[PDB]
Amino acid sequence: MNLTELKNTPVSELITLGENMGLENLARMRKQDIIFAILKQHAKSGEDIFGDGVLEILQDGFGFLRSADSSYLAGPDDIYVSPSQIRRFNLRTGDTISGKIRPPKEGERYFALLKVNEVNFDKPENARNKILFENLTPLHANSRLRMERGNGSTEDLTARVLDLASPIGRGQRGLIVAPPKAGKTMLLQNIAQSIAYNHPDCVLMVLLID
Amino acid sequence: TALQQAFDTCQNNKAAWLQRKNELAAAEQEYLRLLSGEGRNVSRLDELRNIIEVRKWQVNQAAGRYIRSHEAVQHISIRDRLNDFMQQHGTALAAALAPELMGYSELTAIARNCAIQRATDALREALLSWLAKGEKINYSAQDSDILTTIGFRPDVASVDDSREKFTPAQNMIFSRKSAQLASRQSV
Ligand SMILES: Nc1ncnc2c1ncn2[C@@H]1O[C@H](COP(=O)(O)OP(=O)(O)OP(=O)(O)O)[C@@H](O)[C@H]1O
Ligand SMILES: [Mg+2]
Repeated sequence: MNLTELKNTPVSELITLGENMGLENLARMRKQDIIFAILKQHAKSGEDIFGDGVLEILQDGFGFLRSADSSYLAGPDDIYVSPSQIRRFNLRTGDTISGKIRPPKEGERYFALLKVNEVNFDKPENARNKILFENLTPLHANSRLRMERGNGSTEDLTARVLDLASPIGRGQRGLIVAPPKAGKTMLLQNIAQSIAYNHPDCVLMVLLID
Repeated sequence: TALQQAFDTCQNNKAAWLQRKNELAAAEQEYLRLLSGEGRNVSRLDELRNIIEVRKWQVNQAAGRYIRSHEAVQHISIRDRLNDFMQQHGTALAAALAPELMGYSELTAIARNCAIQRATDALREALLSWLAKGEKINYSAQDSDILTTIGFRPDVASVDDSREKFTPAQNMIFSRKSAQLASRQSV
């Protein structure tokens, strides 16, 4: 069954289900190894298994499928995807795939996909005739984004000052030049939570490096 | 038939202005209903404020277009009426204003405009002396519905919206903004 719910759950719940599923010596190793072994024994029983993730293609064309919670780690949780899915199913790099998964047979370390059920929150059928990103003609920042919470929060003054100094917009290209000890990290988290609260339709994610 | 063409253009401008104010009012009511909620579509709220600005600017531009079109139509109509009546009764007007016409017949430009101002102010004083009676007169002979359906003055909705003055920079920025508005509406 779906591995995301057992992936985002904390380690305690995973280990407790580990003891109650019949394997009690699966605590002293990595989270990826724990989930790999638990799902291995679970699929060995012969039950329905569901998977999801984001794919990527190596140099040889054979691809991997990583998970967002694992921070795209090259652990056993990844799923093998063949170039044939790309060649006929017409799936590009990084397409979010959710659907059936196959327990790998002997000599196969990583899982495989049986069939695809959802691609980029859309049906896999109409994803074939999808316009490319670079083929779209761009324009300037037509839309305007407001960073004010509107509830009079105790920290809304920072967002209001940011709006007054430099309004932000959709599809804009902006930089925040700052020396160290500038308080930038928490103002980025503040604008992130502001756009999450004000705009529940647009997708939000934050990239952390080193 | 230039008169009828002018009337058709004036009516087209009036209808366009009326439907522009119709979509304007629709825009304000829709924006108000969407603003009744809190934080639902803040980006769409800003877009609605922008569309309100665009619609009001375009309504002002259409109102100005209609005002100048109506002024031109009235000017042409009064020119035609005065011209026809004046061919009918120009001899008596010339007789009552003979010295100025002898002055204009052969004199130079400075004396020409001197006779011009003499004739004009003499007829102004005659007109202001006569109009003390203040009698009521109907429209022209064949220009009844011309002066009926067009209207004596532009509607009161055309004077409260044209008082806002926009600089050419505002006009051009709103024109290009409406340009991308039309581009989006095409899609
Ligand atoms: N709006 C604010 N309200 C309160 N304190 C603020 C505000 N902006 C900046 N500061 C202060 O500025 C300092 C910056 O702290 P913080 O750890 O957020 O910085 P940072 O720029 O994200 O860090 P670094 O550059 O070291 O990674 C803190 O002392 C913080 O209290
Ligand atoms: Mg920081």
